[PDB]
Amino acid sequence: QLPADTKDAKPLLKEMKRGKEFHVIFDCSHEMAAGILKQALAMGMMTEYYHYIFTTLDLFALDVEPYRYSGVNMTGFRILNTENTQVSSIIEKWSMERLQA
Amino acid sequence: QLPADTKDAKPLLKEMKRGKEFHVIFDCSHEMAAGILKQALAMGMMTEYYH
Ligand SMILES: *[C@@H]1O[C@H](CO)[C@@H](O)[C@H](O)[C@H]1NC(C)=O
Repeated sequence: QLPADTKDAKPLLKEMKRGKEFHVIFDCSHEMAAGILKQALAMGMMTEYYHYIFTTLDLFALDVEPYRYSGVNMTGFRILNTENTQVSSIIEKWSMERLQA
Repeated sequence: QLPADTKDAKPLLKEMKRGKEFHVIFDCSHEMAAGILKQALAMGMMTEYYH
């Protein structure tokens, strides 16, 4: 269980490092998933060894640019059918309609 | 050698990962030192294995 006081998984992540649990399922929200990923990066928990799965259905929203070259074989799940052209067009319509982000 | 005309050592670090070189002795000004360390962190080449 991630600490409920704040999204600072420093002790829990260090415990995983001590336990050497490589394959690590998650069950989070993409907002908290981003923080967990960033804190994992600061511990070197994001290399060619670890292998995650995010139950979050918003994995594609993650800014994976700082992690794309890391070599982690991350996984996830996407239900938003963004591959379709109509869905994609509605996506840009949403992006332009959202004046404040 | 860190490529000249730029500071993006990305291919060098990737080759190091292919080369499995776990020990490194950099030699550069502190600005280039910070740059190369950040780029190494990008590839995740910065864990307790390396030195
Ligand atoms: C790539 O993913 C496989 C599982 O499909 C995993 O066993 C392997 O360690 C991964 N390679 C990495 C993370 O470099």
